[PDB]
Amino acid sequence: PKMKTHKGAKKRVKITASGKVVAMKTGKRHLNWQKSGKEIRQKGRKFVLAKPEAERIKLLLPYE
Amino acid sequence: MRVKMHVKKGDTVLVASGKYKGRVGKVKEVLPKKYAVIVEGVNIVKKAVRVSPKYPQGGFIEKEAPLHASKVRPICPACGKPTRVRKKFLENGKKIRVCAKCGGALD
Amino acid sequence: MKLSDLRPNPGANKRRKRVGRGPGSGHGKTATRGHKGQKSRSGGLKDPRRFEGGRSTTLMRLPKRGMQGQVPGEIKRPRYQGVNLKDLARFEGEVTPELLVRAGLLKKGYRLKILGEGEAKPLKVVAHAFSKSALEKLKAAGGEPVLLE
Amino acid sequence: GNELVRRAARNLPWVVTLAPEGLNVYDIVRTERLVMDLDAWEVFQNRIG
RNA sequence: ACCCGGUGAAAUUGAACUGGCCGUGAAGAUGCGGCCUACCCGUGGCAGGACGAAAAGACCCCGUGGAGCUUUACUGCAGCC
RNA sequence: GGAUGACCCCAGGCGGUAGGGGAGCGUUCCCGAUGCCGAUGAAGGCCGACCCGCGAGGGCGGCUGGAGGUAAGGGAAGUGC
RNA sequence: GCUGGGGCUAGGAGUGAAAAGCUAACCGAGCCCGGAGAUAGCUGGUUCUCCCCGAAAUGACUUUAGGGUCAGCCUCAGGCG
RNA sequence: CUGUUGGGAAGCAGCGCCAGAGAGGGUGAAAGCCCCGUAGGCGAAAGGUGGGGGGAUAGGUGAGGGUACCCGAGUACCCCGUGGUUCGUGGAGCCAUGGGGGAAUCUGGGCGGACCACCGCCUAAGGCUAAGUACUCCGGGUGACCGAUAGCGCACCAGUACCGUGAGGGAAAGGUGAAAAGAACCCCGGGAGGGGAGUGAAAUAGAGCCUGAAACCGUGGGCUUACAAGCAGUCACGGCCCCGAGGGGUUGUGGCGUGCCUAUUGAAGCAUGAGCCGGCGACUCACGGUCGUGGGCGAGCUUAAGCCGUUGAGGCGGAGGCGUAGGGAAACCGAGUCCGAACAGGGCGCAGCGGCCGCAAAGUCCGCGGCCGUGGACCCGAAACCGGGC
RNA sequence: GGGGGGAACCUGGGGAACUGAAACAUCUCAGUACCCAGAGGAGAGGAAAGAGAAAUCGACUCCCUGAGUAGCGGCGAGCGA
Ligand SMILES: [Mg+2]
Ligand SMILES: [Mg+2]
Ligand SMILES: [Mg+2]
Ligand SMILES: [Mg+2]
Ligand SMILES: [Mg+2]
Ligand SMILES: [Mg+2]
Ligand SMILES: [Mg+2]
Ligand SMILES: [Mg+2]
Ligand SMILES: [Mg+2]
Ligand SMILES: [Mg+2]
Ligand SMILES: [Mg+2]
Ligand SMILES: [Mg+2]
Ligand SMILES: [Mg+2]
Ligand SMILES: [Mg+2]
Ligand SMILES: [Mg+2]
Ligand SMILES: [Mg+2]
Ligand SMILES: [Mg+2]
Ligand SMILES: [Mg+2]
Ligand SMILES: [Mg+2]
Ligand SMILES: [Mg+2]
Ligand SMILES: [Mg+2]
Ligand SMILES: [Mg+2]
Ligand SMILES: [Mg+2]
Ligand SMILES: [Mg+2]
Ligand SMILES: [Mg+2]
Ligand SMILES: [Mg+2]
Ligand SMILES: [Mg+2]
Ligand SMILES: [Mg+2]
Ligand SMILES: [Mg+2]
Ligand SMILES: [Mg+2]
Ligand SMILES: [Mg+2]
Ligand SMILES: [Mg+2]
Ligand SMILES: [Mg+2]
Ligand SMILES: [Mg+2]
Ligand SMILES: [Mg+2]
Ligand SMILES: [Mg+2]
Ligand SMILES: [Mg+2]
Ligand SMILES: [Mg+2]
Ligand SMILES: [Mg+2]
Ligand SMILES: [Mg+2]
Ligand SMILES: [Mg+2]
Ligand SMILES: [Mg+2]
Ligand SMILES: [Mg+2]
Ligand SMILES: [Mg+2]
Ligand SMILES: [Mg+2]
Ligand SMILES: [Mg+2]
Ligand SMILES: [Mg+2]
Ligand SMILES: [Mg+2]
Ligand SMILES: [Mg+2]
Ligand SMILES: [Mg+2]
Ligand SMILES: [Mg+2]
Ligand SMILES: [Mg+2]
Ligand SMILES: [Mg+2]
Ligand SMILES: [Mg+2]
Ligand SMILES: [Mg+2]
Ligand SMILES: [Mg+2]
Ligand SMILES: [Mg+2]
Ligand SMILES: [Mg+2]
Ligand SMILES: [Mg+2]
Ligand SMILES: [Mg+2]
Ligand SMILES: [Mg+2]
Ligand SMILES: [Mg+2]
Ligand SMILES: [Mg+2]
Ligand SMILES: [Mg+2]
Ligand SMILES: [Mg+2]
Ligand SMILES: [Mg+2]
Ligand SMILES: [Mg+2]
Ligand SMILES: [Mg+2]
Ligand SMILES: [Mg+2]
Ligand SMILES: [Mg+2]
Ligand SMILES: [Mg+2]
Ligand SMILES: [Mg+2]
Ligand SMILES: [Mg+2]
Ligand SMILES: [Mg+2]
Ligand SMILES: [Mg+2]
Ligand SMILES: [Mg+2]
Ligand SMILES: [Mg+2]
Ligand SMILES: [Mg+2]
Ligand SMILES: [Mg+2]
Ligand SMILES: [Mg+2]
Ligand SMILES: [Mg+2]
Ligand SMILES: [Mg+2]
Ligand SMILES: [Mg+2]
Ligand SMILES: [Mg+2]
Ligand SMILES: [Mg+2]
Ligand SMILES: [Mg+2]
Ligand SMILES: [Mg+2]
Ligand SMILES: [Mg+2]
Ligand SMILES: [Mg+2]
Ligand SMILES: [Mg+2]
Ligand SMILES: [Mg+2]
Ligand SMILES: [Mg+2]
Ligand SMILES: [Mg+2]
Ligand SMILES: [Mg+2]
Ligand SMILES: [Mg+2]
Ligand SMILES: [Mg+2]
Ligand SMILES: [Mg+2]
Ligand SMILES: [Mg+2]
Ligand SMILES: [Mg+2]
Ligand SMILES: [Mg+2]
Ligand SMILES: [Mg+2]
Ligand SMILES: [Mg+2]
Ligand SMILES: [Mg+2]
Ligand SMILES: [Mg+2]
Ligand SMILES: [Mg+2]
Ligand SMILES: [Mg+2]
Ligand SMILES: [Mg+2]
Ligand SMILES: [Mg+2]
Ligand SMILES: [Mg+2]
Ligand SMILES: [Mg+2]
Ligand SMILES: [Mg+2]
Ligand SMILES: [Mg+2]
Ligand SMILES: [Mg+2]
Ligand SMILES: [Mg+2]
Ligand SMILES: [Mg+2]
Ligand SMILES: [Mg+2]
Ligand SMILES: [Mg+2]
Ligand SMILES: [Mg+2]
Ligand SMILES: [Mg+2]
Ligand SMILES: [Mg+2]
Ligand SMILES: [Mg+2]
Ligand SMILES: [Mg+2]
Ligand SMILES: [Mg+2]
Ligand SMILES: [Mg+2]
Ligand SMILES: [Mg+2]
Ligand SMILES: [Mg+2]
Ligand SMILES: [Mg+2]
Ligand SMILES: [Mg+2]
Ligand SMILES: [Mg+2]
Ligand SMILES: [Mg+2]
Ligand SMILES: [Mg+2]
Ligand SMILES: [Mg+2]
Ligand SMILES: [Mg+2]
Ligand SMILES: [Mg+2]
Ligand SMILES: [Mg+2]
Ligand SMILES: [Mg+2]
Ligand SMILES: [Mg+2]
Ligand SMILES: [Mg+2]
Ligand SMILES: [Mg+2]
Ligand SMILES: [Mg+2]
Ligand SMILES: [Mg+2]
Ligand SMILES: [Mg+2]
Ligand SMILES: [Mg+2]
Ligand SMILES: [Mg+2]
Ligand SMILES: [Mg+2]
Ligand SMILES: [Mg+2]
Ligand SMILES: [Mg+2]
Ligand SMILES: [Mg+2]
Ligand SMILES: [Mg+2]
Ligand SMILES: [Mg+2]
Ligand SMILES: [Mg+2]
Ligand SMILES: [Mg+2]
Ligand SMILES: [Mg+2]
Ligand SMILES: [Mg+2]
Ligand SMILES: [Mg+2]
Ligand SMILES: [Mg+2]
Ligand SMILES: [Mg+2]
Ligand SMILES: [Mg+2]
Ligand SMILES: [Mg+2]
Ligand SMILES: [Mg+2]
Ligand SMILES: [Mg+2]
Ligand SMILES: [Mg+2]
Ligand SMILES: [Mg+2]
Ligand SMILES: [Mg+2]
Ligand SMILES: [Mg+2]
Ligand SMILES: [Mg+2]
Ligand SMILES: [Mg+2]
Ligand SMILES: [Mg+2]
Ligand SMILES: [Mg+2]
Ligand SMILES: [Mg+2]
Ligand SMILES: [Mg+2]
Ligand SMILES: [Mg+2]
Ligand SMILES: [Mg+2]
Ligand SMILES: [Mg+2]
Ligand SMILES: [Mg+2]
Ligand SMILES: [Mg+2]
Ligand SMILES: [Mg+2]
Ligand SMILES: [Mg+2]
Ligand SMILES: [Mg+2]
Ligand SMILES: [Mg+2]
Ligand SMILES: [Mg+2]
Ligand SMILES: [Mg+2]
Ligand SMILES: [Mg+2]
Ligand SMILES: [Mg+2]
Ligand SMILES: [Mg+2]
Ligand SMILES: [Mg+2]
Ligand SMILES: [Mg+2]
Ligand SMILES: [Mg+2]
Ligand SMILES: [Mg+2]
Ligand SMILES: [Mg+2]
Ligand SMILES: [Mg+2]
Ligand SMILES: [Mg+2]
Ligand SMILES: [Mg+2]
Ligand SMILES: [Mg+2]
Ligand SMILES: [Mg+2]
Ligand SMILES: [Mg+2]
Ligand SMILES: [Mg+2]
Ligand SMILES: [Mg+2]
Ligand SMILES: [Mg+2]
Ligand SMILES: [Mg+2]
Ligand SMILES: [Mg+2]
Ligand SMILES: [Mg+2]
Ligand SMILES: [Mg+2]
Ligand SMILES: [Mg+2]
Ligand SMILES: [Mg+2]
Ligand SMILES: [Mg+2]
Ligand SMILES: [Mg+2]
Ligand SMILES: [Mg+2]
Ligand SMILES: [Mg+2]
Ligand SMILES: [Mg+2]
Ligand SMILES: [Mg+2]
Ligand SMILES: [Mg+2]
Ligand SMILES: [Mg+2]
Ligand SMILES: [Mg+2]
Ligand SMILES: [Mg+2]
Ligand SMILES: [Mg+2]
Ligand SMILES: [Mg+2]
Ligand SMILES: [Mg+2]
Ligand SMILES: [Mg+2]
Ligand SMILES: [Mg+2]
Ligand SMILES: [Mg+2]
Ligand SMILES: [Mg+2]
Ligand SMILES: [Mg+2]
Ligand SMILES: [Mg+2]
Ligand SMILES: [Mg+2]
Ligand SMILES: [Mg+2]
Ligand SMILES: [Mg+2]
Ligand SMILES: [Mg+2]
Ligand SMILES: [Mg+2]
Ligand SMILES: [Mg+2]
Ligand SMILES: [Mg+2]
Ligand SMILES: [Mg+2]
Ligand SMILES: [Mg+2]
Ligand SMILES: [Mg+2]
Ligand SMILES: [Mg+2]
Ligand SMILES: [Mg+2]
Ligand SMILES: [Mg+2]
Ligand SMILES: [Mg+2]
Ligand SMILES: [Mg+2]
Ligand SMILES: [Mg+2]
Ligand SMILES: [Mg+2]
Ligand SMILES: [Mg+2]
Ligand SMILES: [Mg+2]
Ligand SMILES: [Mg+2]
Ligand SMILES: [Mg+2]
Ligand SMILES: [Mg+2]
Ligand SMILES: [Mg+2]
Ligand SMILES: [Mg+2]
Ligand SMILES: [Mg+2]
Ligand SMILES: [Mg+2]
Ligand SMILES: [Mg+2]
Ligand SMILES: [Mg+2]
Ligand SMILES: [Mg+2]
Ligand SMILES: [Mg+2]
Ligand SMILES: [Mg+2]
Ligand SMILES: [Mg+2]
Ligand SMILES: [Mg+2]
Ligand SMILES: [Mg+2]
Ligand SMILES: [Mg+2]
Ligand SMILES: [Mg+2]
Ligand SMILES: [Mg+2]
Ligand SMILES: [Mg+2]
Ligand SMILES: [Mg+2]
Ligand SMILES: [Mg+2]
Ligand SMILES: [Mg+2]
Ligand SMILES: [Mg+2]
Ligand SMILES: [Mg+2]
Ligand SMILES: [Mg+2]
Ligand SMILES: [Mg+2]
Ligand SMILES: [Mg+2]
Ligand SMILES: [Mg+2]
Ligand SMILES: [Mg+2]
Ligand SMILES: [Mg+2]
Ligand SMILES: [Mg+2]
Ligand SMILES: [Mg+2]
Ligand SMILES: [Mg+2]
Ligand SMILES: [Mg+2]
Ligand SMILES: [Mg+2]
Ligand SMILES: [Mg+2]
Ligand SMILES: [Mg+2]
Ligand SMILES: [Mg+2]
Ligand SMILES: [Mg+2]
Ligand SMILES: [Mg+2]
Ligand SMILES: [Mg+2]
Ligand SMILES: [Mg+2]
Ligand SMILES: [Mg+2]
Ligand SMILES: [Mg+2]
Ligand SMILES: [Mg+2]
Ligand SMILES: [Mg+2]
Ligand SMILES: [Mg+2]
Ligand SMILES: [Mg+2]
Ligand SMILES: [Mg+2]
Ligand SMILES: [Mg+2]
Ligand SMILES: [Mg+2]
Ligand SMILES: [Mg+2]
Ligand SMILES: [Mg+2]
Ligand SMILES: [Mg+2]
Ligand SMILES: [Mg+2]
Ligand SMILES: [Mg+2]
Ligand SMILES: [Mg+2]
Ligand SMILES: [Mg+2]
Ligand SMILES: [Mg+2]
Ligand SMILES: [Mg+2]
Ligand SMILES: [Mg+2]
Ligand SMILES: [Mg+2]
Ligand SMILES: [Mg+2]
Ligand SMILES: [Mg+2]
Ligand SMILES: [Mg+2]
Ligand SMILES: [Mg+2]
Ligand SMILES: [Mg+2]
Ligand SMILES: [Mg+2]
Ligand SMILES: [Mg+2]
Ligand SMILES: [Mg+2]
Ligand SMILES: [Mg+2]
Ligand SMILES: [Mg+2]
Ligand SMILES: [Mg+2]
Ligand SMILES: [Mg+2]
Ligand SMILES: [Mg+2]
Ligand SMILES: [Mg+2]
Ligand SMILES: [Zn+2]
């Protein structure tokens, strides 16, 4: 039967126009009090997943 | 419901095929369970018999062997020719076998 | 042309790869699976798109973000699809949402919004919405924007 | 489309019979010649348009 | 038990034209090397070898295998309050 | 070179397990086939020191057999121990 | 005490002067049929031919360590030159 | 119809003929015209059906106006405990209800995802209702379905024999020939069996019957072997035998030489598996995905279920799906957008080849192929777990 | 009038586990297997105290689509209007 969309990926990740995979940076959920403004600021951005990991995630998203 | 038999005891038939092709003879017997007929004088085979009553000499007898009914064709008693069989409903309503060549009855 | 002359082009019908049918073929015995281990087995291997040998996976270590929704689900609100000016040049007189739907440009069940990529024609366009740039261009090539609902 | 014509030819071993609505390429390529009514010629033109 | 007449199994069996020593070899060789020894084929016997047969080691370990059992392991359910 | 495999010339590469790739053989079935081979002998069997093919195989001839088989080109698989 | 005949108690249940004994010739949970093609990261096995290339047994992480994910190393297609 | 070869004609040859019938099966081999059939037609006194045509019956039917009588009760409703739904306690409504409390009859009551307002929807606690849907013991039709280890477990006297106390398990086993013409009689022999005779186109078609492979056993012949050391072969030469400047069979001597498979760092290995032969025996299919590829169309491409047609004919159907725009958690904006106070910076995005004609191409559809996901998913194998019985 | 039978199909009353989550308990397998009651040539359902946002639709059943969408989910595996 037809593939099911992995909802964990769908809630974590976006496929961009040219087919990149973008996620929020990790490491600011907590324990933030002694991290610099630069570290809080820079983790506040999205980033482009390394290519092998990106292709694995894209296969979990067949109907985007 | 029945084995269709285009030939009867004991009308006259041509053996149209086989070793005895061309022979004309009387249908001695009809075997529906075998779709065969026996034709007088045709298909004579030598059967061996043990000494006994009926054959105190032993030896052999002659027997007419059966013929597959499709090798046989009635000779129409009107025109005397071998023919396929047609059906015809009489005035009373009964159906009889008639001759495809002329139209005569074959009984 | 005869029945016996009908044939596919070269490469149109390739023959299948058949494994485990002898030493000559390059695929005999192990059938290209290698030696032992999971994955050589009938049924082998967890989903390679996700599973990573027991450690936390690349996916699940990334954080969640955004509204995920909640029961009773998606909130009904008006939706917009955008059609650019350049895709209006095939049209004469007056473009409509229904006409744009017929052409294959606009999807059913989507309110119409005109966008500014391309150039404006002297057309009377009837749309639910217009970008600023799509208005100026249209209201400058002699076009007649018709906002509506 | 004339069924009397189709009934008359269909038992010849060298003839395949069709109504124009059944015109298909396999039966065309099967046969060495193509004989058509003008009424079937008309149907053919309507379908390939 | 042996011999003659009668009847006539079995596990096992890659194929075999299947010797000894001293070596070599996956580390204990009829099968490799070098030497020695040895005409062909059986019958009664003996059990040193064929890492002889039998049984996919019970010991041992391994498997995010199983089952019985225990308790102040976890979490439930009966029961009782 | 001739001119898009028309064949020739000269040159170089061509050990191989896991494994990647390419080209072929053969088996069953379908179109081809209302055809064609066939009792002046189908398939299958048994031989062969012959012919073609690198090979898987394909021919041909003799014997057996006694009623089936099936081309060029394609299609599909319960397809090779 | 032994014994015939007629009966009753059974599967997490019986029965046991207690051996986890016995419950139809293997009982730490009977048998049959079914769920069922349970599951087996284990062991075995995997069938025509020819041609070109051709590994790895490392690193990181892993209730992971004889299993995996990514990288490294092989191969094919298109591109670069 | 005839001639012909033949045991046999339907083959081959000559000359015809039918066809709304040249599907198919039989007949001594291969038949449109011999047979059974086929196309096209025809048919029920009796029983069953009758959803269709007709006829009966039951049944059915107004307006204002006033009245506020009635409109389904341990019910609604609330609370406790649960089930159902996509909803696993969640902001948890709705539908259902085991416990407790417990109404009103339209100015009544339920619902629109806690709740309240507003605005709308609907009438709970009585019942019935064809058709479109499912299934295949049964019947028929048809297969790029099987063809006796296959196909149902059973082509056959099979749920049998046999196994088990029982539930239950559960086989093997098809073919003489065109026709029995199934071999009178004689001979050896108790019989079995055979030799003759006879039949037959054929009798190693003789019933222990078509074909009749292989392992395995035997008889006869050629070459060879009793001083010889062996994975059994191979290379060379010589001798003998056979077919006719060659070839085949055989092997005396000499040279060389560690079975196959599996598993391993490493096996002839004294590590696994195999007595030997024959037959069965393992990478597939559906749907999705992802690349590549062969074609169709191209800012467009494409239908699904069904409907009509056909009876191995194809067409209709545009619902829908993919693509045409992205960015943002979102409101939203848009060739941009988001973060930001920003005209900052950054992230993610945005732009054919030849003379209007032509080729190509986004994309999309179908075919094919590689691999992935879901399914038992390459095949075989547990110890076990659960249910219902015995 | 009932009783009992009927290959599958159907409705109602009960209702597992292996397995998957590479352990496991919520979750999954699955209201599946199975037991039971009943029905019939079908069965169920069915004429709104409905849908849900259209100032709309208009019994129920069944197919396609909507859609692996909305959502649900040790927000895991998965489940899925
Ligand atoms: Mg599913
Ligand atoms: Mg999640
Ligand atoms: Mg996001
Ligand atoms: Mg954290
Ligand atoms: Mg935070
Ligand atoms: Mg802290
Ligand atoms: Mg610091
Ligand atoms: Mg700082
Ligand atoms: Mg700080
Ligand atoms: Mg920093
Ligand atoms: Mg900030
Ligand atoms: Mg790679
Ligand atoms: Mg995908
Ligand atoms: Mg994808
Ligand atoms: Mg979609
Ligand atoms: Mg008659
Ligand atoms: Mg005559
Ligand atoms: Mg006679
Ligand atoms: Mg007639
Ligand atoms: Mg009468
Ligand atoms: Mg009469
Ligand atoms: Mg008379
Ligand atoms: Mg194919
Ligand atoms: Mg394949
Ligand atoms: Mg290939
Ligand atoms: Mg091979
Ligand atoms: Mg081989
Ligand atoms: Mg290889
Ligand atoms: Mg292989
Ligand atoms: Mg092998
Ligand atoms: Mg393997
Ligand atoms: Mg491989
Ligand atoms: Mg492969
Ligand atoms: Mg593998
Ligand atoms: Mg592989
Ligand atoms: Mg392997
Ligand atoms: Mg290995
Ligand atoms: Mg390996
Ligand atoms: Mg292996
Ligand atoms: Mg491995
Ligand atoms: Mg392994
Ligand atoms: Mg491997
Ligand atoms: Mg695999
Ligand atoms: Mg791998
Ligand atoms: Mg799986
Ligand atoms: Mg597995
Ligand atoms: Mg861990
Ligand atoms: Mg959403
Ligand atoms: Mg015809
Ligand atoms: Mg015809
Ligand atoms: Mg033809
Ligand atoms: Mg035809
Ligand atoms: Mg026809
Ligand atoms: Mg016709
Ligand atoms: Mg037709
Ligand atoms: Mg032609
Ligand atoms: Mg003596
Ligand atoms: Mg003796
Ligand atoms: Mg004796
Ligand atoms: Mg005896
Ligand atoms: Mg024995
Ligand atoms: Mg040997
Ligand atoms: Mg030997
Ligand atoms: Mg010796
Ligand atoms: Mg010896
Ligand atoms: Mg010796
Ligand atoms: Mg040593
Ligand atoms: Mg030694
Ligand atoms: Mg020795
Ligand atoms: Mg040796
Ligand atoms: Mg050596
Ligand atoms: Mg030696
Ligand atoms: Mg030695
Ligand atoms: Mg030596
Ligand atoms: Mg010595
Ligand atoms: Mg003796
Ligand atoms: Mg002895
Ligand atoms: Mg002895
Ligand atoms: Mg001994
Ligand atoms: Mg001893
Ligand atoms: Mg010993
Ligand atoms: Mg040993
Ligand atoms: Mg020993
Ligand atoms: Mg041993
Ligand atoms: Mg042993
Ligand atoms: Mg023992
Ligand atoms: Mg075992
Ligand atoms: Mg062991
Ligand atoms: Mg053991
Ligand atoms: Mg122990
Ligand atoms: Mg140990
Ligand atoms: Mg253990
Ligand atoms: Mg563990
Ligand atoms: Mg482990
Ligand atoms: Mg364990
Ligand atoms: Mg346990
Ligand atoms: Mg050369
Ligand atoms: Mg070179
Ligand atoms: Mg060369
Ligand atoms: Mg090579
Ligand atoms: Mg390959
Ligand atoms: Mg077929
Ligand atoms: Mg044909
Ligand atoms: Mg001929
Ligand atoms: Mg002839
Ligand atoms: Mg055949
Ligand atoms: Mg042959
Ligand atoms: Mg070669
Ligand atoms: Mg040959
Ligand atoms: Mg000859
Ligand atoms: Mg032959
Ligand atoms: Mg025949
Ligand atoms: Mg063929
Ligand atoms: Mg061909
Ligand atoms: Mg197979
Ligand atoms: Mg093949
Ligand atoms: Mg083979
Ligand atoms: Mg007693
Ligand atoms: Mg007593
Ligand atoms: Mg007693
Ligand atoms: Mg008793
Ligand atoms: Mg008792
Ligand atoms: Mg009891
Ligand atoms: Mg028990
Ligand atoms: Mg039990
Ligand atoms: Mg006692
Ligand atoms: Mg028992
Ligand atoms: Mg027993
Ligand atoms: Mg016992
Ligand atoms: Mg015991
Ligand atoms: Mg147990
Ligand atoms: Mg148990
Ligand atoms: Mg047990
Ligand atoms: Mg017992
Ligand atoms: Mg038993
Ligand atoms: Mg059962
Ligand atoms: Mg069952
Ligand atoms: Mg299961
Ligand atoms: Mg199994
Ligand atoms: Mg397990
Ligand atoms: Mg395992
Ligand atoms: Mg095994
Ligand atoms: Mg193997
Ligand atoms: Mg290559
Ligand atoms: Mg190389
Ligand atoms: Mg290592
Ligand atoms: Mg490495
Ligand atoms: Mg390593
Ligand atoms: Mg470990
Ligand atoms: Mg260790
Ligand atoms: Mg460990
Ligand atoms: Mg390994
Ligand atoms: Mg392992
Ligand atoms: Mg890898
Ligand atoms: Mg490299
Ligand atoms: Mg690569
Ligand atoms: Mg290249
Ligand atoms: Mg280069
Ligand atoms: Mg004659
Ligand atoms: Mg004739
Ligand atoms: Mg003729
Ligand atoms: Mg016909
Ligand atoms: Mg037919
Ligand atoms: Mg016929
Ligand atoms: Mg013919
Ligand atoms: Mg015929
Ligand atoms: Mg034929
Ligand atoms: Mg015929
Ligand atoms: Mg015919
Ligand atoms: Mg008719
Ligand atoms: Mg009729
Ligand atoms: Mg009728
Ligand atoms: Mg009526
Ligand atoms: Mg009415
Ligand atoms: Mg009224
Ligand atoms: Mg009224
Ligand atoms: Mg009142
Ligand atoms: Mg009411
Ligand atoms: Mg009431
Ligand atoms: Mg109450
Ligand atoms: Mg309420
Ligand atoms: Mg409570
Ligand atoms: Mg409640
Ligand atoms: Mg639910
Ligand atoms: Mg709930
Ligand atoms: Mg719930
Ligand atoms: Mg709720
Ligand atoms: Mg309620
Ligand atoms: Mg209540
Ligand atoms: Mg009201
Ligand atoms: Mg009220
Ligand atoms: Mg309510
Ligand atoms: Mg409410
Ligand atoms: Mg509502
Ligand atoms: Mg609301
Ligand atoms: Mg409502
Ligand atoms: Mg109502
Ligand atoms: Mg009803
Ligand atoms: Mg119905
Ligand atoms: Mg049937
Ligand atoms: Mg039938
Ligand atoms: Mg077949
Ligand atoms: Mg058989
Ligand atoms: Mg059978
Ligand atoms: Mg046979
Ligand atoms: Mg078979
Ligand atoms: Mg049967
Ligand atoms: Mg049956
Ligand atoms: Mg059987
Ligand atoms: Mg029997
Ligand atoms: Mg018994
Ligand atoms: Mg027993
Ligand atoms: Mg018995
Ligand atoms: Mg049993
Ligand atoms: Mg049988
Ligand atoms: Mg036989
Ligand atoms: Mg016969
Ligand atoms: Mg004959
Ligand atoms: Mg006598
Ligand atoms: Mg006598
Ligand atoms: Mg005598
Ligand atoms: Mg005598
Ligand atoms: Mg006597
Ligand atoms: Mg006798
Ligand atoms: Mg004799
Ligand atoms: Mg005799
Ligand atoms: Mg004779
Ligand atoms: Mg004889
Ligand atoms: Mg013979
Ligand atoms: Mg014979
Ligand atoms: Mg025969
Ligand atoms: Mg025979
Ligand atoms: Mg024999
Ligand atoms: Mg023989
Ligand atoms: Mg033999
Ligand atoms: Mg002999
Ligand atoms: Mg001899
Ligand atoms: Mg001799
Ligand atoms: Mg000497
Ligand atoms: Mg000598
Ligand atoms: Mg010697
Ligand atoms: Mg010698
Ligand atoms: Mg050799
Ligand atoms: Mg030698
Ligand atoms: Mg020499
Ligand atoms: Mg010679
Ligand atoms: Mg020689
Ligand atoms: Mg000599
Ligand atoms: Mg030597
Ligand atoms: Mg050796
Ligand atoms: Mg080998
Ligand atoms: Mg091993
Ligand atoms: Mg080892
Ligand atoms: Mg290795
Ligand atoms: Mg040994
Ligand atoms: Mg050995
Ligand atoms: Mg051992
Ligand atoms: Mg060995
Ligand atoms: Mg081992
Ligand atoms: Mg092995
Ligand atoms: Mg054995
Ligand atoms: Mg044996
Ligand atoms: Mg042997
Ligand atoms: Mg074998
Ligand atoms: Mg595959
Ligand atoms: Mg399959
Ligand atoms: Mg296929
Ligand atoms: Mg596919
Ligand atoms: Mg696909
Ligand atoms: Mg694909
Ligand atoms: Mg494609
Ligand atoms: Mg197209
Ligand atoms: Mg194009
Ligand atoms: Mg968005
Ligand atoms: Mg802002
Ligand atoms: Mg800026
Ligand atoms: Mg920017
Ligand atoms: Mg940029
Ligand atoms: Mg394309
Ligand atoms: Mg893949
Ligand atoms: Mg499955
Ligand atoms: Mg399975
Ligand atoms: Mg399996
Ligand atoms: Mg697979
Ligand atoms: Mg369990
Ligand atoms: Mg358990
Ligand atoms: Mg247990
Ligand atoms: Mg029980
Ligand atoms: Mg009982
Ligand atoms: Mg009863
Ligand atoms: Mg009943
Ligand atoms: Mg049910
Ligand atoms: Mg139920
Ligand atoms: Mg139920
Ligand atoms: Mg229970
Ligand atoms: Mg469980
Ligand atoms: Mg479990
Ligand atoms: Mg599963
Ligand atoms: Mg698990
Ligand atoms: Mg697991
Ligand atoms: Mg476990
Ligand atoms: Mg579990
Ligand atoms: Mg659960
Ligand atoms: Mg399941
Ligand atoms: Mg469930
Ligand atoms: Mg069931
Ligand atoms: Mg019906
Ligand atoms: Mg009904
Ligand atoms: Mg009502
Ligand atoms: Mg509705
Ligand atoms: Mg209305
Ligand atoms: Mg209404
Ligand atoms: Mg209506
Ligand atoms: Mg959609
Ligand atoms: Mg859920
Ligand atoms: Mg789930
Ligand atoms: Mg759920
Ligand atoms: Mg569920
Ligand atoms: Mg629902
Ligand atoms: Zn006459």
